[PDB]
Amino acid sequence: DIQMTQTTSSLSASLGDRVTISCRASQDISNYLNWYQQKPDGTVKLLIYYTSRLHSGVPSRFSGSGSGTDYSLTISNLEHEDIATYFCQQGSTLPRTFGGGTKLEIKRADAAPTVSIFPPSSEQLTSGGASVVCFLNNFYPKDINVKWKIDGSERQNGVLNSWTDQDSKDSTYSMSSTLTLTKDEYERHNSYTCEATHKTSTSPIVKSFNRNEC
Amino acid sequence: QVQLQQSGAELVRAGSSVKMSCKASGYTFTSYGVNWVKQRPGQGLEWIGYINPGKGYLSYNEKFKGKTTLTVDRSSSTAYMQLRSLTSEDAAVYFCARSFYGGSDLAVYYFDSWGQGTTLTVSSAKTTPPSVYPLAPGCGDTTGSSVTLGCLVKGYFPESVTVTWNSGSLSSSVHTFPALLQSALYTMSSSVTVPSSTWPSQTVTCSVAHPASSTTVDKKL
Repeated sequence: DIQMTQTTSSLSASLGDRVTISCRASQDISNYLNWYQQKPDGTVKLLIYYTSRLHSGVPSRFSGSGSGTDYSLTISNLEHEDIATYFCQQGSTLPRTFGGGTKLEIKRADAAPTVSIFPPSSEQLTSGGASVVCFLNNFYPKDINVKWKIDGSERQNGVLNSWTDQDSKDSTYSMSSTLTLTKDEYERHNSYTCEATHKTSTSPIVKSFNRNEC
Repeated sequence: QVQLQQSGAELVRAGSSVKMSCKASGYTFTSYGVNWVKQRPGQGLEWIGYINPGKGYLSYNEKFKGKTTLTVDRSSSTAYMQLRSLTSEDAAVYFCARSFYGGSDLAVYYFDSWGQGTTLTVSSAKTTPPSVYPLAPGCGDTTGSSVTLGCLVKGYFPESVTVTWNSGSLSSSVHTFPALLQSALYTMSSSVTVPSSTWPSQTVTCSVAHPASSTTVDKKL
């Protein structure tokens, strides 16, 4: 099977720049390489076919080039309508394989997480559980690490967390971090601590609350 | 002109069997092969098979020969794809894609026209209704200049939960973190942010409503 490697997983960029998405096949695929664009909300569309040939309606801003095993897509002068996922595939052999994709994000000025810790509510405790959740909210870049401390001790145990898309409106990322305890595990500890490490800070923002203090 | 209309999503139980469709218009159905491509979420695209309604050729990716049948209604310009013995790993998005007018060998084709996609969740788990919790400020969380308030909506099935702060008002400041099934059970969250001038001073309410369960939970916060 030809294994095609989109070496770049996720690519961040400012508007008006030149980006080069890049694809490497395992066999020499004699310039049977095509580039497809997947927009947000599902839509896939053909840009380039046969390495460098453009498709009808694809803007001149897109262009390709490659040979043998290395191929590249160039978006000269990045516009807003190019935020998408770019896939490439070979056409020398069957079955037609594809690359894993490369997502363009928009680079915008740094933003710090507006963090918030949340206590276990009475109604869930009455239901017999405990979900301490943490909102690491509105931040740039996508890189962040969160850290839980049930009392002074760190706990990667039942921390199921939902990351997010780069917002349509303000280009930032938000993130949920649910620590899921039982009414007695919770009932055997006092301070709970959600903890965040982000680009925009040489100080770990820590978020807490004391169980019985209320 | 040229459009490939698909079928409309389906939720199916394990070991079952779907047949999806692909209504094609714009051109002569019979002269352009139709391919089927799968996409597991955040994994690459993937090729299943190809069929041409007028040359008499089928080729399938070898790992899909086992569970797939590409067939055709030449008079309704439709193409169907029977995916059988449906498991967890088969849950994905399935695009049909018109190949271009040549044929099929050392390419001579590329996928020049894609369908809207058809989703297929495969779960052997019944309709469970949501559990709308209030998540309201930590005690001793030293009184900010704005306040974040969130609703944890633990456990439910199927999807299509809505969350709505103040029955529609706080449309910005709100973040719907996407649901993520732990064991069968979906789970979601939503936050809202307002200055201290607006809460506990006022009425912030969370409005979850998962229709295929006939649920409507409101919550004072």
